[PDB]
Amino acid sequence: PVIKVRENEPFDVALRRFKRSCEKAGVLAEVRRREFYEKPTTERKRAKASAVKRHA
Amino acid sequence: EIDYKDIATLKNYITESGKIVPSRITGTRAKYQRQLARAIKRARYLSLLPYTDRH
Amino acid sequence: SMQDPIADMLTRIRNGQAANKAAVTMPSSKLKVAIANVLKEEGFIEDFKVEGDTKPELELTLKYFQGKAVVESIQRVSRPGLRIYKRKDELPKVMAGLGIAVVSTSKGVMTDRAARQAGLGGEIICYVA
Amino acid sequence: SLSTEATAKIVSEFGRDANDTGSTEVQVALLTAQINHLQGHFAEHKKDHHSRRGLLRMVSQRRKLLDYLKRKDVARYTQLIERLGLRR
Amino acid sequence: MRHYEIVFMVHPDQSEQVPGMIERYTAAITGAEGKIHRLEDWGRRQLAYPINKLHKAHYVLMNVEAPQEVIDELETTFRFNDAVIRSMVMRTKHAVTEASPMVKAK
RNA sequence: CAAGCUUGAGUCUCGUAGAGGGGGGUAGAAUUCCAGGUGUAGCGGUGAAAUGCGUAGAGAUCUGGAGGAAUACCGGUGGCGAAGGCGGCCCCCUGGACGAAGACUGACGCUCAGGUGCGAAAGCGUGGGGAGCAAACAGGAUUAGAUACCCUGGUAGUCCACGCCGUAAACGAUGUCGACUUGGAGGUUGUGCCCUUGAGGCGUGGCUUCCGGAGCUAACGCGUUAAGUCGACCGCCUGGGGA
Ligand SMILES: [Mg+2]
Ligand SMILES: [Mg+2]
Ligand SMILES: [Mg+2]
Ligand SMILES: [Mg+2]
Ligand SMILES: [Mg+2]
Ligand SMILES: [Mg+2]
Ligand SMILES: [Mg+2]
Ligand SMILES: [Mg+2]
Ligand SMILES: [Mg+2]
Ligand SMILES: [Mg+2]
Repeated sequence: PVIKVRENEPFDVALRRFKRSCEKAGVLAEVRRREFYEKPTTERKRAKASAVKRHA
Repeated sequence: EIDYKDIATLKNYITESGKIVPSRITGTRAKYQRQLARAIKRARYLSLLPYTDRH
Repeated sequence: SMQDPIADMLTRIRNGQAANKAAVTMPSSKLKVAIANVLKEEGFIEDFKVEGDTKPELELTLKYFQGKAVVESIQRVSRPGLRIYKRKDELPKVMAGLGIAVVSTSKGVMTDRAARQAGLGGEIICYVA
Repeated sequence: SLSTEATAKIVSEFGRDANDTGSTEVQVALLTAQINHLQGHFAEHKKDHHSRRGLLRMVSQRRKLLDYLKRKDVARYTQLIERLGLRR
Repeated sequence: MRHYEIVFMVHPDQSEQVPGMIERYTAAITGAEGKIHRLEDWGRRQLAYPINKLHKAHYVLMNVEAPQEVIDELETTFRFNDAVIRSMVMRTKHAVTEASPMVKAK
């Protein structure tokens, strides 16, 4: 996420724009996922469980 | 019909950071999302498209 | 594989009756026609038809009395895996006589009653009730 | 697999005509050609276990066809094995 | 005969060797009964990311129809050559002769 | 036993999708390390700590370089494979599947005790390789104890070649092949047709997911991808522990 602060735009709006760009790019989510090792069996188990949850 | 040389069309299916946009967002067909990803990767290698938004 | 065409005919009848189907079609054979005859002559089916020359197809018109199929039970007795042959005196009677046992005798395919009257024995094809 | 030109050449040599493609002699020769060609592939790629399963299928298919021809016409079989240089 | 789309990018300091390279590559293809369908010198082009501390490199597109022998020695001559910073040979189902979006976007 | 027959099973032509296999190239991120610029007193770690690292200048930041291992996004109850399993990109060698149209062979088929081959990870042998991770082991903690869980390290191993081993909750805990039996909503991959199409409309195959009818089941559930209705052949079970 690369955010460029615009003319006559407050700091509060620029930071909120950055926080949304990080949320869109999944910055904190990709760091949470890579922090610790996950077994192929575990990531396959998670993918199956999420696919079942995506049925309402 | 899809080609790595057409960096014009290719730029529509990649994010601000250079990441390939998933089919769920773009609404493209399964067969052609695979064809796209190959072309984006072919164009990335040939420095016609970037890998990351750093360089 | 298609190792038992006879059990297939019986199963086609059995499943068709259960599925309230008006008719059942299957690849024909002399033996399938000889059994179709016995079934019609004993009132288990309406009528049978053999269409085609090179690839004959046997069609059987199923029978339905009131809310029910006429064929209550139809089982294969003698089979490729184990052949069942009985003497005139050993002939089996289905439902104590209320059903038929299709027997293949020296003088053709007939009921248990027919073979008993003709003093014959043979291969017990199936039981129909 | 075996090329369009290579397959067509075998069909003429072993078949009654250019369209007699199902003949057992044609079938056995088409398998013989591919079994022999693959010898070179498996000499360099000994660890190609997956493709070897497909080759063994060609070998077992050839054997079944050869045994079928042996009982249907002993003379046609004796000629075919001598023609493609195979024992049995 | 198989169809290939070759794309090689030459170091800008060696952009003068590029016509000579094209002449030699075409000669090896045509010499082995092969045919050349499309050739496009794209010239110096700006890189999306830097490769070997470089920005910009000379690009050349080639749609060839040639045997696997001359396409193999073409792949080795690209490895051996220090001028070619990147190359990519891609097999294509059928020959193509149409202005690529590089000719069309100018 | 003889002669057939073309619907089973093959062969042929053109295509289509695929992390199917084997080999060889190659790419960009990141970690660690080495070398240098800036900078200055902390860094790291935890529940809190401490061991550890740093004034021989760390950490942080920037630049150049070495090396190994793995391929973000795409990515999906997506796909491929007999199972094990298979994921960056490019080429070469190669196996299978499916579709459309005819032609060809003429039951050449199904199953399979014994036999043969394949077979995750760990482990073994010889020689390489070694960045990260990490059995063992060492140190710091926690605790009544703590041969653990947590932290700082770290060897085999994980990686490559060639051999070996032959096992897994090796699972759908469901053997293989064939025929038959109401439906609904999707996903994926062929193909015939129709329209002025920058998409859809109507069919027809292959595979796949959820739900469900009859039937089946002890129940749970299964339900045209059956655990339903039948047939061919094989494997296996016969109370628990001992095993
Ligand atoms: Mg193939
Ligand atoms: Mg690096
Ligand atoms: Mg004939
Ligand atoms: Mg070892
Ligand atoms: Mg540890
Ligand atoms: Mg050891
Ligand atoms: Mg076991
Ligand atoms: Mg129910
Ligand atoms: Mg269900
Ligand atoms: Mg006991």
